[PDB]
Amino acid sequence: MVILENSIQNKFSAGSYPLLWSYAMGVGVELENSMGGLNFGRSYFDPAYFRL
Amino acid sequence: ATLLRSLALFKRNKDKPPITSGSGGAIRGIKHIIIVPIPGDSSITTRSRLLDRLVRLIGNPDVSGPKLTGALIGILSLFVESPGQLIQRITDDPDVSIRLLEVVQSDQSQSGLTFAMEDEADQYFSQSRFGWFENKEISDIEVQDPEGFNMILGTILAQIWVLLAKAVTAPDTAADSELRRWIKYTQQRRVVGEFRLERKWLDVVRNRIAEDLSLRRFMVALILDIKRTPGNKPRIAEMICDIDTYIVEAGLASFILTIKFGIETMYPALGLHEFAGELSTLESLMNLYQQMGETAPYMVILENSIQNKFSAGSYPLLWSYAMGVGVELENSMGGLNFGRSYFDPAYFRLGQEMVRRSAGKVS
Amino acid sequence: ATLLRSLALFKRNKDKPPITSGSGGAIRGIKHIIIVPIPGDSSITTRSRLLDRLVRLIGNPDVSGPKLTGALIGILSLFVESPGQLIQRITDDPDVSIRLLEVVQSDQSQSGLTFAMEDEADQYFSQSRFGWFENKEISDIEVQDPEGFNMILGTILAQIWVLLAKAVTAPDTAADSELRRWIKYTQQRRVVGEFRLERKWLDVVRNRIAEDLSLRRFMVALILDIKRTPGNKPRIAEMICDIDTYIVEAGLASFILTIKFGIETMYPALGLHEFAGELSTLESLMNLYQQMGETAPYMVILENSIQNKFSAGSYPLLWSYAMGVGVELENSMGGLNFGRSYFDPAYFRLGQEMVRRSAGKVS
RNA sequence: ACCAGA
RNA sequence: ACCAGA
RNA sequence: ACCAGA
RNA sequence: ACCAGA
RNA sequence: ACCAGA
Repeated sequence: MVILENSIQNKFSAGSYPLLWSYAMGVGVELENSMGGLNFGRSYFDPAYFRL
Repeated sequence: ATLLRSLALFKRNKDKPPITSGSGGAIRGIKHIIIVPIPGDSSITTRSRLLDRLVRLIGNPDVSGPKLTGALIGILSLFVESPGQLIQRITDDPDVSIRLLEVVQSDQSQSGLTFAMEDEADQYFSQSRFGWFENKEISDIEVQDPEGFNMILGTILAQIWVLLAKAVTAPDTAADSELRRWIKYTQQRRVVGEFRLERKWLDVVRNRIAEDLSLRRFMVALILDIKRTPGNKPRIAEMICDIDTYIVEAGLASFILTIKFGIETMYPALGLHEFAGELSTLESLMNLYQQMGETAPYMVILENSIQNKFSAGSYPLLWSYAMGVGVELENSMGGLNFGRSYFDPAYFRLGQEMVRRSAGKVS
Repeated sequence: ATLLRSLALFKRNKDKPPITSGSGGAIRGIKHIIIVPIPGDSSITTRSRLLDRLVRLIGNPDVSGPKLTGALIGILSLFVESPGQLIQRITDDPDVSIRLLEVVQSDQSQSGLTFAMEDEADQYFSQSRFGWFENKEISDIEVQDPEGFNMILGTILAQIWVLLAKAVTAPDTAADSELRRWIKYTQQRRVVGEFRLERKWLDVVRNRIAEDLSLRRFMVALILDIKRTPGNKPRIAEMICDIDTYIVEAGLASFILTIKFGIETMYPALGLHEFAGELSTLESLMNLYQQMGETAPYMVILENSIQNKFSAGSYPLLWSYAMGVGVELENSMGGLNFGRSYFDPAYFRLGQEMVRRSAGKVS
């Protein structure tokens, strides 16, 4: 949907769930080495749940 | 227990949309001829010349109400084959009669365009107060390739459709928000980054979309026609339905955020009896929202009479609780202005208190 | 006996860490772009050249606040594969935004390094006031083998991490103590003994670690990341966690030595009633110390607000008793400066008296 | 805030 | 209301 | 929008 | 009516 | 009969 770049990939964006996404980046970068290279820079990050 | 279902039916009739088709036809207003210059002929070249002579028409302090709305309806539908059967397909506005005129290119006219009336077109299309691009080294944006015009028109439309998102809700403080969408369509390679129309061109259009109502009814009702297109949409039309995620529910966030923070979190401060009557007049507004159909996220863009019913004044206590839950959870809710004459901050402080008490307090 | 548990709960709430996550996001300060020159590419050769051009960058009176902190964060993370995903892994400082730039080697540039901006790097990296090694026969420390650079970088880091131990507590009188750790890592064959950076290079860094706070938050929070590494740590990282035993609790020794000498010896002069209230506000500081987690031995290195609570001014009598027990037992406690405006030497002399009375006096 | 700590 | 509190 | 994936 | 939303 | 209600 984002290769075809349709309008419905705005709906799967992490901005609609900005807290539970940051929690999953906190679980994510602590578990795998591979998640350390993922850039997650957004204007809704809220790092208090990333640290949680 | 006969009072309970007699109470719930009482709120499913006074909070019900009125049945229609009772007017025989004596409500229709006095009409108003508007002038929408549609692209002339099959060829790509004249519709790029039409876009060029009609963007700088808008950046002009001498254009009127109808001439500007017809200029915008003229460029918001250049992205289709035969725009004439799109305007009369979309416009069901009762206060505006489309009299749309074909524009063909010429080498006799001054502007380069005649009407299919050779010099009469020059009074239709024609320095520090003319709105134009920010890189004002640009003189003309007339091109001859189809994919060139497809990217220039997609650039001009993508910064007129983002105006609609908060032309009527936050008109003045929309300059910082709409730039963040211009940055979005630049790194997606949707638009070209060079052809950014300036602050003064967009403030003509944003003031126009705010001040008349038949332009918004055209902008809403073609978005609703973009959504119904089943297959792969054309790429400017996909972009309009992509901008649409910022235009939907824009002005209902005293109701959407009341659902998102007051209802869906389910703190123990919803079993208060003072909310128990206001969870039912918010339950009936969720029944009413989905039976209004696909025109329901645009009720304050279209500015109909039913957006007074979704106002937070009908649930002034449970709304304030949800602003208290809201501004304590997100950084983004700190910028929301909620200044109303029914605020009651004792439940706003009760809304913040349920979040702070339930910090590490898994249910 | 209802006053007793009402008293103990009174001291387990005013001496309690405040609950958090109440700020929506409107506390975050104005940011500050810092420049951390990360090593460029997989190859060992450019990160030895980066270390060479960035050690002598620090020994320079013309470097600023941010340029020096970004130089130190640039060299304190050269010991890992891909230092770029370490800086953005560690830094949760709200006052500093890392803008880290890759540095690749070149033969075109003057210094030998460009940015992945060929000559713009030469104004980034560039005699009696340039800080450098004590054996200043050295010109360059660029090497080409991996185990050579692993021992040179381990030598440079082992005398920057020992600066952190008392950069903020005893900054001036740290010159004799930090040499005793340099002697420790020389006979362990951890470092090379030749490459001792001089007094004037380290006094740039020790003054820097003292005067800004976001450098210490990077130095602390990577130490806390070294500890979490489960298996055999890499050998420079093992050395940093080896230096760490001198950095922990550094500035809490009016509290650690109060526990060690006042509490744990258990002389009969703890059943004084004047201490009975101050053994409970020291019991609650031991409950508070272990529920702050792994950031608790660094509370005065990080200089947070909770190290005012572990101060000896809240227990000014039982602390002085423990300085009296302390300086009478060890030779090493004779060098400790305890000069405070709450000393009360009548309990310091009572602290020494319990040691002298209990000389051969097995309990 | 200040000691000693292979 | 009043002290001391890296 | 960004990681890793015989 | 006002926030954030690849 | 009296309020508030983009």
